[PDB]
Amino acid sequence: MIRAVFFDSLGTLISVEGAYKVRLKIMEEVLGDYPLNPATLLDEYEKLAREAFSNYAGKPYRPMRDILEEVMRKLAEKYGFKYPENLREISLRMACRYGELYPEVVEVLKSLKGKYHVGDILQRDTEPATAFLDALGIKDLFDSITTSEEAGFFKPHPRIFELALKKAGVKGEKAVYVGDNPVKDAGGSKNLGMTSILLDRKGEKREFWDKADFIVSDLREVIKIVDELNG
Ligand SMILES: [Cl-]
Repeated sequence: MIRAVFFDSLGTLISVEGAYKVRLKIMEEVLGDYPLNPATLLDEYEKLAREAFSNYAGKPYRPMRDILEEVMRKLAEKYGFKYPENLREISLRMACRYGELYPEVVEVLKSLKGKYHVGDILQRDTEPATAFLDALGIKDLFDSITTSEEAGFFKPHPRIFELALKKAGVKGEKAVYVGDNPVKDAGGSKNLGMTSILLDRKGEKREFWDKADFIVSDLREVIKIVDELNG
């Protein structure tokens, strides 16, 4: 039977408008009156971030805040603005202020928490990630929160999933993983026997549906999938 349901909250439960706005507001704060369009800085930042993290996939963990500060140092050098001090404080304040959940998230976590181990699996430094979940109001709705910093390796390394399963006290065949990227999950979670649910809210990942056991566009579908897997 299914006894655990794992999510990737900061990645499958944060609205796209909210996440973009958090990041835009960070760039606006970094730049102040410097004459660079914050949306261009954000685009360039995202590119470099993705690159830098690509170099780390599967590798031993390194604080992501350190990685993102190195990226921002390159952007400051590129565009000529002064490197912002206390970038991680700016980022945490903006996340807590403008972060926003998809509308059905709280209901789905509450409905599941009574009958399953409800877990979060996050590739984020544990301290800011947990503060963000606290600010979003959902930290205590999870039975467990597991991070790459705790596991010691970046996805798709499976250690993060192994640790999340240990916290739930079950082997992977008893668990579902809800994610939005079947790359970091299939190379890690499918090896452990977990059932993968791909969240594709706008039907834009059809070329990756084959790497998922189920596809949903609304998180309320997850409850039905698991209740039936158990019926
Ligand atoms: Cl982080």
